Amino acid sequence: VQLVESGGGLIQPGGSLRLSCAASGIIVSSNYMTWVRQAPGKGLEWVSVIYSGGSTFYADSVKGRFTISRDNSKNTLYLQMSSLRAEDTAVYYCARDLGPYGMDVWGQGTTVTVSSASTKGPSVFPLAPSSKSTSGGTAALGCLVKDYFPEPVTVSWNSGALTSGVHTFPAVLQSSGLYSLSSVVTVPSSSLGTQTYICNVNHKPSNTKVDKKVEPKS
Amino acid sequence: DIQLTQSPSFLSASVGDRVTITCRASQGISSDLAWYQQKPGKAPNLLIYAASTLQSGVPSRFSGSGSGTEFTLTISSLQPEDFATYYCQQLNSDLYTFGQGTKLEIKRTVAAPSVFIFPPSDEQLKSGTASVVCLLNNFYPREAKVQWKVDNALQSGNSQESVTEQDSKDSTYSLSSTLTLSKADYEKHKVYACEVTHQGLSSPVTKSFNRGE
Amino acid sequence: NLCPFGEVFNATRFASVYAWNRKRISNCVADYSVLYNSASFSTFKCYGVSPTKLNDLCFTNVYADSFVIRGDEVRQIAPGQTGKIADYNYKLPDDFTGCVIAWNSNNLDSKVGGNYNYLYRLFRKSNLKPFERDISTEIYQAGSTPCNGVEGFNCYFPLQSYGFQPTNGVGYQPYRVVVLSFEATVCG
Repeated sequence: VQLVESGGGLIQPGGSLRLSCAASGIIVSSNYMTWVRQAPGKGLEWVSVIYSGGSTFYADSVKGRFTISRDNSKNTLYLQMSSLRAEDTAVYYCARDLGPYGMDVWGQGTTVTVSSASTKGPSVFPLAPSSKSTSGGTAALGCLVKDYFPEPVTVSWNSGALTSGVHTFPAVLQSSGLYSLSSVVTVPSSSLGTQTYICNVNHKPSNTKVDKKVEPKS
Repeated sequence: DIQLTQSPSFLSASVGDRVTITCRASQGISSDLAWYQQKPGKAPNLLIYAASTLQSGVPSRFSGSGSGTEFTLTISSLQPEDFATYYCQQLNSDLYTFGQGTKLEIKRTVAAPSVFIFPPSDEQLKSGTASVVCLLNNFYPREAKVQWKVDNALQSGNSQESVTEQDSKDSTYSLSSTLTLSKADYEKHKVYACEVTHQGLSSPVTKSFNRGE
Repeated sequence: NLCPFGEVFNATRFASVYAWNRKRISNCVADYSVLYNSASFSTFKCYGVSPTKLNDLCFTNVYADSFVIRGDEVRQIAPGQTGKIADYNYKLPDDFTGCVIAWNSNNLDSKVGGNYNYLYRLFRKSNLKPFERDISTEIYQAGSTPCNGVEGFNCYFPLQSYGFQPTNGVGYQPYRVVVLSFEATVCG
């Protein structure tokens, strides 16, 4: 008994997308079926339901744009998304509503990203260790992975040889719809003169791999 | 619509402790309240329906109680897998009202952050933009403010922060703030401070640099 | 004689919405102005004719349907509406030609700790025809497995119980409704 969700990716602002919820053990034709979305850190938002009789109710932020449908044959639940905007960029779930008994069966989610787009490789810049980043014989250095799209980016240090004291921060979305993140590492300041620190940056969507060495600037 | 306000947005505790999460209704939904638990990278899971009824499969350390406007979730003996986010939800609601959500964290003693700053690389200056990065390393709790100062002018636009998940080993937080300007703007000032206020720090710690060095 | 509205509107107990009570009214004179000049109704809307001008009118038969629902559900008692009440409990036709009358009954139908006598049909395979009345207690098969008169996962009792407590929000409190349908033995 599960709910498998699929059919979501990059869509332009204004286009349309259709999500699908393939049921198992549950008949979408005889339950209340639910769609909720969840933006990063902004929590659970209900979208719409289809009754076991055809009645479809919507959230006033999706009315006119989202349409629920149902295929008894393929036992699949669909959500048609239209006139999409950036505010719909979230993880979309299908659950089953049991009224006063809760929402017991949930799907896994499908990520839907809506953006002006232009898939783009990053520009890795070094965060140089200096006296402004040394204290107690431990220095801070890192890479700045700026102006890339879409996610994710994977960052390592010395091809996995250096893992202790590393912090790869979550990406942030800029005004220009492009992403930026940073990864740092804390090393003993004595080691600045002997060890070679190189950040390893991969961005599979654009097939970009960049190895950038970080040395203290004179 | 009723408004569900969920009391501790952020809550930190230790394994084996008893925690209580509160969900208040605006107008009185009797006992039609359900609790959910969302682990990082997973869908919500129903824990409690009808205010206090345990969903089949949920361990016994969870229990709900409430009727009317004030409800509470109680985890009897907090376990390592119980550290997640919890959502309360009105039942039989026309709009499916959820709550903001309560995040559960591992408790720790106060640890002041290690502040570092980073001037923009020459490569980035050739392109026309100038990013300035400030680092707050291994601190606790997550509460921490970062004010940028350009020639002691407090800056509010042009900034973006990003915290890490709590560490598996040290159970500490680290954030990174990126002040991004154009080369035409960055080259018209000298002092670039990063003033940080945190519980552990007695005085606000500032880490600066002049552009001419 | 006068039509027995007194035993319908001032009745001691009303029925559950899923088993709405119907009374046929015939062979009498009905003063409708004493009902609309009472001002003790939170909802009293007519689809088809004005109340002041239906006292000047006759009908072959007049039906009075009564039940108890949530305050938030007294919307659904109207032509062309959707929701758990209109879909699985009490449907009015698109071409409805009567009047819908409701009033708050929190003082009578809700008790501390909860009143659970009043029920509604939550699970149903398809929508009700207008003026259909379903009372079946067949266990509802929500999955691909036969339910077989025994409850459990995907096997649910179709009728759920209202929880009327006096502390509920207004829209969630019990409301008594009376639906007067007109279709010549009744006049004014």
